[PDB]
Amino acid sequence: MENFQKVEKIGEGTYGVVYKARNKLTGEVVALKKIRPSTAIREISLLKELNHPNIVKLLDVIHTENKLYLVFEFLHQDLKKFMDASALTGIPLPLIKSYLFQLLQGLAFCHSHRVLHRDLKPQNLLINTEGAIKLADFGLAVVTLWYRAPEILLGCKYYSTAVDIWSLGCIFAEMVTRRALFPGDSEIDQLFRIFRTLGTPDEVVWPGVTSMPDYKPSFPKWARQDFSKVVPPLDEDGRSLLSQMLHYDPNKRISAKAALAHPFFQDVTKPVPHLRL
Ligand SMILES: COc1ccc(C(=O)c2sc(Nc3ccc(S(N)(=O)=O)cc3)nc2N)cc1
Repeated sequence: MENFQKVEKIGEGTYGVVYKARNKLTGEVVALKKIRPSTAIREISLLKELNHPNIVKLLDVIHTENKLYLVFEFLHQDLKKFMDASALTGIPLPLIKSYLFQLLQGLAFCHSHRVLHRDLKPQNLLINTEGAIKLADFGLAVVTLWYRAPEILLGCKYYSTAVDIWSLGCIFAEMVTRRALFPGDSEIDQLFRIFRTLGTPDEVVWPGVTSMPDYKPSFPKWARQDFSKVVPPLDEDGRSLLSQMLHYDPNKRISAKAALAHPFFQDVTKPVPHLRL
């Protein structure tokens, strides 16, 4: 826009490009998403009133010249970069726990307001120097499939808040192990990597699963792998919480509110991360 001076391109989505920009008038530094539907913009305009310390603030929405611009408060680094920067040593557990706890608070908040994110991934989890982490780039009603809930992969038409809990569980596992939990390269490979680790779901653990749009009786039948092998460095409270975030049945999957009460968070604190900007 004319009112903004692009500083640098900082990312892209399957619908828009995000720039670090400076308000030529106020000088405020922001994240500006450019997108090339009044019902959607109404859904967007609503996100503006979503104020929570763990949700990136949407400052303005401008529809002009066949372009939709979303102006957000700017954070200095995303979790993917932080994880890559911390790959040799690993993010300390207290910080992992703090981040998970904060993201659950953000989700408990949007979910109580009937807002789903739908596409959580390290690249849209933003951190600052003060130890906070916030949910960014909410999704509206080469793409990464690594954090996709099984019900989405199986063709469910209606998503529930449980899809965000699944994504956050995959991210939690990744911070702990320093390796993506389910790194699929195709929808079926994604689905099958999930099955190989958690076991091929059936009617016992997931009532209705065999009646899902994309379920095939011909899916291979893999046995559930021992959880202690999945995220070895994680203590039992962490593994217990993770298993509840990764339940196959959306209705059995733990809620963000309930997860916040899990014993894993008994000793949660808010450490300062070492950020190289
Ligand atoms: C995938 O699509 C997205 C669309 C929009 C947003 C968004 O709201 C952002 S991105 C941002 N700053 C930032 C992001 C990454 C880095 S990095 N890579 O660590 O050097 C540094 C700064 N601040 C806000 N508020 C995030 C993702």
